[PDB]
Amino acid sequence: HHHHHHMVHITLDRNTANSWLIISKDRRQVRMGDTHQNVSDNKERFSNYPMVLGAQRFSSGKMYWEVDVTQKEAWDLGVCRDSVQRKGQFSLSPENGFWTIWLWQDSYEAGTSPQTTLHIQVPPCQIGIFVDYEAGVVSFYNITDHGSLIYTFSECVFAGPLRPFFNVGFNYSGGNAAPLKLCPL
Ligand SMILES: O=C(N1CCOCC1)N1CCC=C(F)C1
Repeated sequence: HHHHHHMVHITLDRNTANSWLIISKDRRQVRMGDTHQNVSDNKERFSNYPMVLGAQRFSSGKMYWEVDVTQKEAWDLGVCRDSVQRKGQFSLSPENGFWTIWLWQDSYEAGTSPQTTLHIQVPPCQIGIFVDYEAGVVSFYNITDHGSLIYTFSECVFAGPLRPFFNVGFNYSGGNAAPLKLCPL
């Protein structure tokens, strides 16, 4: 791909984080803590899952960023509406305002309803995310495999401002403690 020139500097919004998350001082890394992180509750925090939003809001144009997923067993990545549900149980789908992919139990899937099997020969260590607001496109790229396409959501109906979306996943296995990291430009 040739989307790298739309690179944007994403930072994580502490106020939206699940209360177990630990966000680095530079707001560029997030991981699952082993306990509640001693923060107050608020209506923005994702309550049921280890999720957090980027601070940036996008309503036009083309945007690109990269995320490091090295040695994780489970995670979700993509974008979502600013107005997504924060409390209780929900599925990741475009109907619920999410455009995402994930790793779970050794398979990669796109967050359609129902979910779509992805075909990845080279397990990625870094993921590129491209959003074209006007075109209604969200695309995912395998940076480990020379930028190869993973998945494109087209005919997207954003229906609001978009925020970068992250899920570090649970760590029931003891093998998923590693952080998500926003990679430098
Ligand atoms: O219930 C948990 N868990 C963490 C410990 O392991 C069990 C699952 N929480 C609270 C709700 C959302 C979270 F991210 C963390």
